[PDB]
Formats: sequence, structure tokens, C-alpha cells
Amino acid sequence: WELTILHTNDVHSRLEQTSEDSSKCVNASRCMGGVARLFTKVQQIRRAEPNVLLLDAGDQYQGTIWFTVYKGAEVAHFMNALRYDAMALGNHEFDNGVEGLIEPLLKEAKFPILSANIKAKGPLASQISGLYLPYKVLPVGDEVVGIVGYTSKETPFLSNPGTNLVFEDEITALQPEVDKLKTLNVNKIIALGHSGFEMDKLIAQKVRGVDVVVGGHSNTFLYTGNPPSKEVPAGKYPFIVTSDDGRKVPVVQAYAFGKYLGYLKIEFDERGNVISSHGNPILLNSSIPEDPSIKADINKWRIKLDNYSTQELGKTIVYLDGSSQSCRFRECNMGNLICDAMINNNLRHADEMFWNHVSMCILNGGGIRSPIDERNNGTITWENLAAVLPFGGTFDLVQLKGSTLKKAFEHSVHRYGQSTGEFLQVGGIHVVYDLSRKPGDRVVKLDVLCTKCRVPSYDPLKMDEVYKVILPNFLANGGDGFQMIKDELLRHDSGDQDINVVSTYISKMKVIYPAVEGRIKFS
Amino acid sequence: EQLQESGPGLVKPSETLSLTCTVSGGSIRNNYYNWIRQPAGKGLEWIGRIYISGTTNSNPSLKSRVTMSIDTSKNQFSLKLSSVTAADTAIYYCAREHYVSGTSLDNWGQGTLVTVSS
Amino acid sequence: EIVMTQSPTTLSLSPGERATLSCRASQSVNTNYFSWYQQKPGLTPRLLIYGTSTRATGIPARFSGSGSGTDFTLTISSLQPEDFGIYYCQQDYNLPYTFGQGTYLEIK
Ligand SMILES: *[C@@H]1O[C@H](CO)[C@@H](O[C@@H]2O[C@H](CO)[C@@H](O[C@H]3O[C@H](CO[C@H]4O[C@H](CO)[C@@H](O)[C@H](O)[C@@H]4O)[C@@H](O)[C@H](O[C@H]4O[C@H](CO)[C@@H](O)[C@H](O)[C@@H]4O)[C@@H]3O)[C@H](O)[C@H]2NC(C)=O)[C@H](O)[C@H]1NC(C)=O
Ligand SMILES: [Zn+2]
Ligand SMILES: [Zn+2]
Repeated sequence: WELTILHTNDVHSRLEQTSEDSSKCVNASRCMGGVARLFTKVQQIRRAEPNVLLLDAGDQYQGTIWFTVYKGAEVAHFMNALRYDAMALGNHEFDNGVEGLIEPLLKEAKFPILSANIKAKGPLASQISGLYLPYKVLPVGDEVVGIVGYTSKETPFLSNPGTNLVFEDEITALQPEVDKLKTLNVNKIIALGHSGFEMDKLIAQKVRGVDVVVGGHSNTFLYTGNPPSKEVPAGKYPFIVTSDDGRKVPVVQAYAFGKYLGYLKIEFDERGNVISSHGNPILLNSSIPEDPSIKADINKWRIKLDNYSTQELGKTIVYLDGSSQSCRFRECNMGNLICDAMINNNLRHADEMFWNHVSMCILNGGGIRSPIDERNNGTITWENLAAVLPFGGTFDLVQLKGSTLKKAFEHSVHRYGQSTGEFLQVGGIHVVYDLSRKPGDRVVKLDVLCTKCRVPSYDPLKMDEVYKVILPNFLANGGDGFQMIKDELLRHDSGDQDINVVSTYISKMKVIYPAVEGRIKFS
Repeated sequence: EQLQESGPGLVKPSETLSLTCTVSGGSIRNNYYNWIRQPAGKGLEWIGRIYISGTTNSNPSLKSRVTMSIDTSKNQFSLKLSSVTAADTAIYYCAREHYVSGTSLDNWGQGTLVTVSS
Repeated sequence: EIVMTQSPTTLSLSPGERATLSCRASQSVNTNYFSWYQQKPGLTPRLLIYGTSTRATGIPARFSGSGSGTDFTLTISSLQPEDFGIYYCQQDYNLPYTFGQGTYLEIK
């Protein structure tokens, strides 16, 4: 008995086709994903194979103007139009609270929504009763398949589920729901969930009776072959786990942003044992046409969003240079503008202790994803800005020893010239690099804006002194190779969403004109 | 309806800490049970929660140092805090959610003052 | 974590006047998860308001809880001597739970 599992995860509100870098679509022929194209590929597989399930493993909520304006009404409408068979709750499904999960998603979705490890209590227990499920018995042809869902234990930190939900251990909560399906004479069982690849592997290993694991949260690309785009696989598709009972359990994920359709074909025997499994995420590129009905519907919802996305937030009278040839090689005015925004946002005074808690800002050149042109009568829109910052990182507050920041600035240029993203733009820092020195020894001047002073002025960094810095969450977690930051910092406090910070700054200043002014120099 | 915390008033730097909140009004219901602390003079700081079933979340500021426990045949909930420091001297409160809303902190204990010093 | 900036730090008004305390959250808080505490420097803090707006048992009608999104307000309309001490706003929408710096209210 043969099943075809189609799966998406972490689509993150990418309802329209994107660029290859999952931002806004400029050249039609180089564009990818979107529900209209996903509909085309799904219809075609459903016309070719008898036993097809379309599963989502959470994080449909949050990512574009779509989610901000329609608040998950768009998720219900366009997942309903695609006849998804089941969805597991992600952490971002709680971003507008359990209230904002119920009101559009759980009430308008025609498909089952699953989490075996989220328990409801208080007056929410009656209000949410039956709207999400521990497990689902799905008829597929003349057989049944059980689904059990699971959601990251960490959702109560990562999002806003409130006090009336309990996120219990996935393994402990999953096992009794799998046992229940076995007592209902269900011999084929899929764990569909949103805790990441490391947890997906442990579920496959430890939960007796799970045949297959379909996953999200870690944006993990698994591919068997020469990769068709820029995503480097963490391993082969599917990833086989030997369970403690000696079973081979396929584990799958499909990256993020609706760029790939996961595709897994399983042969089961009569008793529900997995005999064989093969597949590969399908790259959804311009060689699959957008379905014309879904596209016309997308266009309909688009009309009310065009107001919102071409909303003037402020004016620039300069070219905002966030091009990679500038921001990965030298000081760029886009970098200066984002760091000046970051410092403007984090304003706390104390009379005899400091002018500001924070004077200092770093940002990896790689994070800045677009320029903005000033010729559109100087207008900066949300869309324009979305293109610079497509990915909803937060700007966080860290404490670092001088020596740690010295090491970060060494890493910034350790392989200078090769268009890598680790090259730092700055505020409240003057740095000089000598590129003719050996890597680890190219920082010849590092001056920082004091805080323990009434008049802000520049002093040479001290190795044994502690500084407060605003930097992207990405750098805080050691992205682009900044392990010295992740491993050596002393405090981390999580801040506001990148685009929100840059947006309020532009709207408060009304007219910006950031210059390149010598924060970064070369001998 | 009342919550008293058991656990001593004196701690060494680099050392343990057993605090045991006892409910005896009625019993541990289907609710989150909290620990909070306050540095003397300054403001309130949330430590962690535990549901009946044993599930626990704690403050990421303290994350590595907190363990918590619950027992319904006993009828209370414990706290443990590893590796203590000057900035940890503070009054330690147990508390539970308002039983209509399943929100807020309603029926607090007396508290216990703890001190780090040798 | 959601930062709770209460203002002012210290009010001094006369009995019979109106104390309007203001709490500003760095992120939007669903009104089901916003609450107000009274504390007398020393002893157990007592719940005033849960939801943004609901009085707890034993709390008089003087106390009007208000607000939504980012901006929450605690109005006390006719102040009396025993209304001395510290007042904290609280959110349990996101972990950690977080309390404000506190607002210090002396009767003139
Ligand atoms: C959407 O994604 C689809 C899936 O990735 C894309 O389809 C793929 O297109 C690529 C690029 O055109 C194809 O890649 C290769 O095949 C072509 C076609 O070539 C021929 O010569 C081969 C010699 O070995 C024969 O085996 C073939 O039968 C055929 O006659 C090759 O010309 C390419 O190769 C050359 O370059 C490679 C570099 O990797 C060198 O190694 C070689 O020396 C060689 O000169 C590619 O190897 C791919 O076949 C195709 N994938 C599938 C599954 O069909 C589609 O392009 C994309 N759509 C859009 C709009 O971008
Ligand atoms: Zn995600
Ligand atoms: Zn996630």
C-alpha cells in the first residue's frame, strides 16, 4: 500500500511568489513558490497518484504584509483552497495570542489542526474545546492514516500563548496519543510537528509506533542529489532514524518560505510497516505555471494590501545604498541608517551613571538585503523597506568584553574581498583595518562612544572592560561565524523587530539623509 | 485558601536552596503555581511556573539555576536555586493564578527573606 | 522579554484627588494578561485588577483599570490614607512574566 506525502513548513506568509532569496519578486522568470504555483504542482500530483496527503508543519502565521493586514484570514482561505489534509501548530500561530489563533484560523480552517502536547485550562478549556486535536484518523482510499501533532515546548518564550496553555514534553505527550490510534486499529502513523530537526529525530527514535516524522521550525533542507538552488542540505531526503525498537523511520522537512514542496512516497505492507521511502523537495520555480484561478483570487486580496504596502512612512533625499557590493566591502549609508535607528530606539537615561545604557551598534552586511532608490519623489514605503529587511530578526542588547568585540572585528575582515556577509556596519564605533596584516591582527584602531560620561566622545576600546551593544539576534546566536559573540557574551536581552525599529525612526525623522562619514577606514 | 512557603533564611555564596510552598485552604487545582522574588527596596522579578502535571518554565535570566517540582498526594510545589551571589539576596514569594481567569497572581504567601553572606 | 515602563516613578496628590498611573509595554499585550498589584514596603503584594479592567474580590470601585495595545492606565478617583505604598503593572502574555519598575504614591 503506497502513500504520497506532500509537506510544507515555515511558509511564513509568503502567499505571493518570492525572489530566489525569499523576498519580493522583481524578474518573473527568476521567481518561486506562492500558493498559486503550489496549487499547480499539488493538483498535478493528485491527478497522477491515488493516495496523496498535503500536510503543513506550522509557521504559516507571520512574515509579510499579508499576515499584518489579514491576521490569518489569508491562511485559512488559501490553505482551504489547496485542500490541506492537516496542519500542526507552530510557535508563530500564537503571535496574536491564543485569541488571534482561534478567531481567524481555528474557526475558518476546514482541515484538522493538531498538537498532542498543548493542553488548555481555565475558561479557555471550554472556548477552544474541539478546535485543535491531539490526533486525527484520516481515511485515504480504503485505508486510514493517523496523524499526531506536536509544538515546540519553547512557544511560551518565542510567542504569546498566555497562561491558559501548557506546552508539555513532546515525547511524553505523543506516546499516549499514538497508543490510542493503535487501539482504534490504526497501523499507519505520521508525527506532524514544529519543534525542529533535532526533536524530529528524537521522536522518530523514542515514540513507539510512529512510521514517519514530518517537521518544521529549524528551516532544515534535506536533499538527495545536486542541490537545484543555493540551499546546502543538512542531509539526504528522507533522513532515516533507527528507533529503539529497530524500525527505520523516515524524517523529513522542506526548508521554508514556500520555495519547496516536500514529496515523500512510502510503501507500507498490510500491517502498516514502512517497506521503502524515496523522494525530494520539489523546487517551485517559474517552470511551474501559477494556477490562473488561485492567482486571480490572490490579486483580489492584493487590492486591499496595495493601500498598506505603498504607504509613505517618510522621505529620503539620498540613495539608500544597501547593495551587497557596498555593505560587504565598506561603510554604507544604509548600514549607518539602520544602526542609528537601533541606538535611537533604546533610549534610557540615568543622571550620574550614563547618558544612555547603549552607545554602540553592529550589524552584518549580509543582513541588508536591498538598496532603496530616492527618485520616487523621495518616498519610502513599507514594501521598499520589507525588501531591505525581509526576515523579522530582532535587534538585541548584549554585554561583551572589549576583547570579544576585538575578535568580532577581526572576523569581520578575516577573509575580506570575497563578498561574505560577516562584514560589520557600525554606530558609536570608529574602526581602522590594515588588510596587509594577517587575519586576527587587521584591527589597528578600535574607538567606541563612551557611556560613563555626560558629553559623548570616542575612546580606544579596552580589552578587560564590559560594553553594551545592539546587534541582530542572528549575531547573538553566532550566525555568519560569530561564535565568539554567542560563546563569550555575559548578558543577552531580546529587543524589537528590525523593520519596526527602522520604520518608526524614518516616520519620526520625516526626512533622512544618512552619509558615509568614516566610521570604517582602511590603511 | 492559603499558601505558606517552608525553607531557611541563610545561604552561602556557591550553594543550593530548597523552598517548599504549602497550600492547605483547598488543594492544588488545574492551575500554574508561581515563584517570584524581590531585591530589598527594588521591584518584582518572576522566577518560574509549574502546572499540576509537572511541566515547568523559568526566567531565561536565571534559566540554568532553577529546578521545580509538584506532588498532589503531598499537596505542594518545591523550588531549587543553584550557585548563589550578592545580587540574589531577596524576598521569595509563592503564588497561584486567579481561579476564574486562570491569569494573574492572586493568593500569595507571607514570603521568606533569603540572604547571601558568610 | 516584554519591558513594562510605568510613569510617573513617584506621585504626591491630596486625598479626594485622582491618581492616574500609566504603564507602557515594549510589545502589545492581549488585555486578558495585564494586571495591577498593590504592595506595602515589606509584605505580600495584593491583586487589584486582572484582565485589563476586572476588579478582584474585596477591591473597591475607586480603582478603574483601562487600556489596550501598548498603553495601560490605573485610575484611582478619590484617594484615601490606606492607598499608600507601591503599585506595579504585570503581563503574563509572554515568558518571562514581567513587572513594572513600580509607581510610588504619597498622599499630601
Ligand atoms: C527549475 O528547476 C528545475 C530543476 O532544477 C530546472 O531543470 C533543470 O535545469 C538544469 C539547468 O538547465 C538542468 O541541468 C543539467 O542538464 C542540462 C541539459 O543537458 C544535457 O547534457 C547532459 C550531459 O551529461 C545530458 O546528460 C543531458 O541528457 C542533456 O543532453 C546540462 O546541459 C547541464 O549541464 C552542464 O553544466 C554542468 C554544470 O552542473 C556541467 O557539469 C556539465 O559539464 C554540462 O556541460 C546540467 O547538468 C537539469 O537537467 C534540469 N533538471 C531536471 C530534473 O530536469 C529548471 O531549469 C528550472 N527552471 C527555471 C526556469 O530555472
Ligand atoms: Zn518558522
Ligand atoms: Zn517556528
